[PDB]
Amino acid sequence: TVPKLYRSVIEDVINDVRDIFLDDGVDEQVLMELKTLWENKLMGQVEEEPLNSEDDVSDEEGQELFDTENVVVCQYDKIHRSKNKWKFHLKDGIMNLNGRDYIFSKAIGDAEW
Amino acid sequence: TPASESSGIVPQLQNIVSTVNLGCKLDLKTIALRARNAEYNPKRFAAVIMRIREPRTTALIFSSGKMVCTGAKSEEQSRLAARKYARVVQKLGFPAKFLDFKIQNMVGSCDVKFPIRLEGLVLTHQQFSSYEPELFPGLIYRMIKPRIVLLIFVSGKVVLTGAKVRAEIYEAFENIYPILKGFRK
Amino acid sequence: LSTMIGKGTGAASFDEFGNSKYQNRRTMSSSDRAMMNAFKEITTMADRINLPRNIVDRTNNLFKQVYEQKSLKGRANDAIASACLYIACRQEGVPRTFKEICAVSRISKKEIGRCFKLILKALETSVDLITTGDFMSRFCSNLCLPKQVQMAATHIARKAVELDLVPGRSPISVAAAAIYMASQASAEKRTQKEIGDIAGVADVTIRQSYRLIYPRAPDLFPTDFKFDTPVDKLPQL
Amino acid sequence: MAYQLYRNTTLGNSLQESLDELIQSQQITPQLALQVLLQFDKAINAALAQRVRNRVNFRGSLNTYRFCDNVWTFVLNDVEFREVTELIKVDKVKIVACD
Amino acid sequence: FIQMSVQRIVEDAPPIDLQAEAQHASGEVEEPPRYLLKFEQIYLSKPTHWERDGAPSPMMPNEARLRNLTYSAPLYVDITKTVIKEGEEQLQTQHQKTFIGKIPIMLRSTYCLLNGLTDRDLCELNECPLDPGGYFIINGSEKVLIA
Amino acid sequence: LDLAGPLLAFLFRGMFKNLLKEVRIYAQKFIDRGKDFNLELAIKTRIISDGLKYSLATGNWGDQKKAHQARAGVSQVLNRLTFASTLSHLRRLNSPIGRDGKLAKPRQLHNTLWGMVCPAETPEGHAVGLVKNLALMAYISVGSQPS
Amino acid sequence: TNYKPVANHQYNIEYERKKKEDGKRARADKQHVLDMLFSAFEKHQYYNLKDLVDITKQPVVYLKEILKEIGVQNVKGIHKNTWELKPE
Amino acid sequence: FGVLAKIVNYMKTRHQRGDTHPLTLDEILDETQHLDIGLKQKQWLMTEALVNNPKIEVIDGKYAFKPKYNVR
Amino acid sequence: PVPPLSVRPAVVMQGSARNQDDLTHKLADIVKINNQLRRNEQNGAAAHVIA
Repeated sequence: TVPKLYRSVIEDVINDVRDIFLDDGVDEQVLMELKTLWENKLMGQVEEEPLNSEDDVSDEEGQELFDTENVVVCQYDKIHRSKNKWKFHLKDGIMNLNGRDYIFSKAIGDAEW
Repeated sequence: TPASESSGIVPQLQNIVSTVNLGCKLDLKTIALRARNAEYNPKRFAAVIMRIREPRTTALIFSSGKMVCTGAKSEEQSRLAARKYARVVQKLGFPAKFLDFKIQNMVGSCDVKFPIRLEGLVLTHQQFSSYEPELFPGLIYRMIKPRIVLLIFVSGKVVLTGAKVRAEIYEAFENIYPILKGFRK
Repeated sequence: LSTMIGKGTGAASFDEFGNSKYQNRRTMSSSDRAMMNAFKEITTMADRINLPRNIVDRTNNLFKQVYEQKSLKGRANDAIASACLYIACRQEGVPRTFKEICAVSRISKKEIGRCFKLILKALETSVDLITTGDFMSRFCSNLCLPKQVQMAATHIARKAVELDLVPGRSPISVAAAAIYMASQASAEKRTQKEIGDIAGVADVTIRQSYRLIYPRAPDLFPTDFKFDTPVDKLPQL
Repeated sequence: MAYQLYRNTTLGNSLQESLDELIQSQQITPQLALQVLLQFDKAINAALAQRVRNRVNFRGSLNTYRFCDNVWTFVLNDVEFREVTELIKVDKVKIVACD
Repeated sequence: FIQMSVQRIVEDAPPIDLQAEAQHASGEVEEPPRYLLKFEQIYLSKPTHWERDGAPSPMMPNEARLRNLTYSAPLYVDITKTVIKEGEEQLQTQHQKTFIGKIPIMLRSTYCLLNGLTDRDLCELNECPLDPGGYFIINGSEKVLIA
Repeated sequence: LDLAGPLLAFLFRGMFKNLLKEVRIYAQKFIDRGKDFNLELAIKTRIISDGLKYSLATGNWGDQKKAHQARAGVSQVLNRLTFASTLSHLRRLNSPIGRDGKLAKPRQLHNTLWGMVCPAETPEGHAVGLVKNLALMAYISVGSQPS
Repeated sequence: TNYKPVANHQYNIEYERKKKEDGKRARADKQHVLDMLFSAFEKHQYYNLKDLVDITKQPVVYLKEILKEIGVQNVKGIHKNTWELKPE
Repeated sequence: FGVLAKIVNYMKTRHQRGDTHPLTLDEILDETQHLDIGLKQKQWLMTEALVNNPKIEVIDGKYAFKPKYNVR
Repeated sequence: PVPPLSVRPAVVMQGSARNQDDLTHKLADIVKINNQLRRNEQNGAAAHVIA
C-alpha cells in the first residue's frame, strides 16, 4: 500500500519534471535513467565566579550529533505542556522505524521529561 | 507564642523567585540553536526558556544579560539552580558571570486541618479582606506588616506570597492563625 | 466655557465662494470630553438592563471620583465605567452579577472584576457581601414562577446556607439549585436549560449543586407550602 | 512555500544523489536539479494532502527538545507508536516539526 | 398607528450594508468583509414596568399616575444578519428578536390592558368605568394630543 | 386633520431613521478597531424610548434644536375640571395660525362646517374661531391603501 | 436578551486570531528589513507610513529612525505624509 | 534605485569615516554586497547613476565622493 | 467695558451659582477667544487664522 504511494509519487514527480527536462533539451533517456537509478537506490572569587562549583552537570552529546536512532519528519499543529508533562498535536508525517517507512496525517502525543 | 506553638506547623515552601545578571550580552538564537532541552519563540516572547530536573527548576534568560530563575524548593537550592544555569552558559563559552543574584519572592503554603467561616472573617476585617465568591473561590488578605498576600479557603487551606524572607511568612501566619481559630466552625 | 451658534437666516453670512455659511462651531472641553463620553456610555449600559436613575446617578458620581484621583488613568475607560456601574448596583442593595454587567458591555468579565478591586483600592472603600436573597427575586420573576414558589425557594436558599450544606459553592449557583428544586416541586417545572439561560451559570453546575442538596430536601421546604409532587416523588437528574 | 525539510529524508536523499550522478555525468545543471527538488516538494506535499489520510498515536519518554525559527526539534527515548491495527516500538527517535 | 404605521415604516426602505475598507496598500486575495442588515416583523408587549430589583411586572394606569411613571410598552423587532461575503461564505444567516425602545401607549386603546376587562373588573382596578380614555400618561401627568 | 396616529408617525419615522444612523456608526467603529461586534449593543434604545417620551410631554415637536416654530403646543395636559371638559377636550381640534394681530376669514364660521364642527363652541378669548370643537356625530377617516 | 457572553463572542474570536503568533516584530533583522525597504522603494518613489508598517511588520518609531537615516519626508494636505529615499 | 541608495549610504559612511579615496564599481558592488545585481542594472548604473549623476566625482579613473559637492 | 455684577445677578434658582447670566456666558466666550487671539499673537501668529 505504501510502496504504491511512493510509486504514485514517482509518477507525479517524473511527469511534472518531464517538461523541465524538455525545457532544457535534456533527453528523455536521462529521465528514465534517473528514475531507474533512483528506484535502485530506493530499495573575590565567590562574588564573581563560584560557577565552577557545578562542573559536570552535563549530559550526552551522543543523542543529537550521531543520529544513531531513527528519525521522523512531520509538522506540528499545537504543542502544550504542564510542568514536566508535555502534550503534542502533530499533523502530516513520514516515519522511519527500524527498517520501515510509515506515514500519518495526524498524530497526538504525550511525553514526560 | 509558646502558648499556641501548635500554630508552629511550619508552612512548606513550594516556589522561589530569584533573578540574576550574567554580566554579558548574548544571542538567544544561537543559544536556542546550540542548547539542549530549551525553547525559544521570538515571535511569541523575547526570553529563551531552559529547564532542568535537578532541583526541578526553570530559568528564562534575556539578551541584555539579565535572567530570572524560578521553581526552587528553597533559596539555597535556588542559588544552586541559578549557578547551574550560569555554569551551562559558561559551558557555551560565553562570558558567564555570577553577578547580582537576588531573591524576589518566596511562596509558602499549609493546612490548618479545620473548617472556618469566611463570612465572619470578611466582616471583622472589612478594611483589608476582600472576598468575591462569585469570581474567585478563595479569600484575599492583604497584611501591611510583612506585606504578604494570603489565600484562605473553607477547607482551611492557606497560601502566602509576596514574601521576601521566610521569617515573614511564619510571622504573618503566627499572627493570623488565632483569628482563624477564632472563626472555626 | 461658551455658548454655541448655528446656521439659518437664509444667508449672506459669507462662504463668499465656498459652501460654508459664516463659520464652523468650536469644541470647548476636550480634556474632559471623554468623561462626558463616559457618562453617555453609562446611561446606555444602564438602560439596556432597565436600571433606575438613582443607580445611574451613583454610578456617575463614583466615576467622577475615580477620574479626579487619576489613580487608574491607564486602564480602559469603558472598563472603569462598567466597574463603577457594578459598584453602584451593589451599594444600593440590589446587586447585578458580573455576568449581567458584562452582557450589556464590550468589556470582559476578568477585566471588569479586576477594575472592581482596583477601584475599591483607589477609593479605600468596601461593600456588603452578596446573599442568596439579593438574586432569588429577579430570577424567579423572569421565569414567570408563582409568588408562593418564589417564597419557598427563598426559604430553601436561606435554610441551605443556614445548614451549611454548601461550604464549597457560590451563593448564585445555590440560588439556581433552589429555584430548580422549587420549580420541580411545583406544576411549573422550568427546565435546567431555561434556568441556566436566566442565571447564566452552566447547567452542569446546577446539577452538581442539586445533587448536593437533594439528601436534605424534606427539611428545607416551608411547612405551609402547597405541595404538588411530594419529595418521595421528586425526580433525580 | 513547501518546506525543504523532506529533502533530508532517505527518499529525498536518494533523489539528491540521483541528481548528483546526473551532474557527475554533466547531463543536467545544478539549478535544474534544484527546480526538480522544488517540484518534488510540491508533488509530495500534494500526495500528502490528497492521498495520505491515516493517523498514528504515540507515548514515550522525552529526552531533549528545541524550538527556533518556528521549527520544533525533538529527540524522544523509549517511544511507542500505537496504531489501530499495528504497533511500533523503538528505543529512540528524533522529531522535527515545522508549521 | 401601531397595527399599521410602525410596521410599514420598519419595512419601508431601511436596508443597510457596510463593506470594510481592507486590503489597503496590499491585496490580491478575496477578502473585503461585507455585512447587510434587514428588519422584519415588529412586536409590541403589554405595558410593563421594571422594578429596581430588575423584575418586570404589569403596570396599572392608576399606579402609573401615583408613582409618576410613564405608561408605555416595550417594542421589539426582528433583526437579521446576512453575510454574503465576497466569495466563500454566503449562507451565514441568523435570527434575532430584539428590544428597540418604549412606545407610549394611549389609554384604553387596543394595546392598553384596560380594553379587555369588564365593568366589574375595571372597578376592581380602581379605574372609572365611564372614563373615556384616549389620552397618554406621561411622568404622572395625563397628556392629550390636539387634532 | 392630523390625529394621534399621523402625528406620532412623523416622530417615529424620524427617530427610527436617526436610530438607523447611530447603528451605522457603531458597525463602522467595530470594523475599524480590529473587529468586536454585538448587534444587541449597537441599538441605542434611548433614541426611540426617550425621544417619544420627550416630544409628547413638553408639547414641542421633532428636533427641538430648530423645529418648534409653528407646530408648538400640540400635546397638552388633559384638562379634568368636570366630566364635560374632558370629553370636550379630547374631541377638540386646532387650526394653526399666525399669532398676535391677524384679521381675516379663517376665524368666521364657514358653511361647510355644518354637521362637522360645533356652531357655537369656541374660546371666548384671543384665539376665537381658531381652536374648534368637532360636532357630536362627526367622524374621521383612518385611511388605507388605494390598491 | 443578554444570554451572557462573560467573554464577548466576537471578542473571543479576535483574541483567537491574536492567539496565533502576534505582538512580536522584527527590528532586529535590520539589514533584511532594509532589504524590504529597498525592494519597496523600487516599486514607487514615495509611500505612506501606513503602507510601510503593513509591509515590514516592525515598530513604527524604529522605522522612523531608519527613515531619518536614509530618507526625508514630504507632507501634503491634512497631515498626509509620504517618505522617500531622495532619488537622484 | 534602492541598490543605488545603498551605494550612496556606503559612500556616505566612507566620507564620514574621513576618506574620499575612489574605488572601482566592482569593489563598490562587492563592499555593498550587490555583486550579483546583474549586467543590466550595472549597465543602468554606468549609463545613468554614474554618468548622469549631477554630483559624482570622477578621479583616478574611478568614481568617488557622491554625498557632497556644495562645500569642500 | 464689562457691566458690573448687579446687572447680571445670574438668578441662582436653587443649586449654587447655577446661575451665570447667560450674558456672562457670552462674556466668557469673548474673553476666551480674545485670550486665544492674544496667545496667537504671542505664539505662532498665522494670517487667515488671525483674520
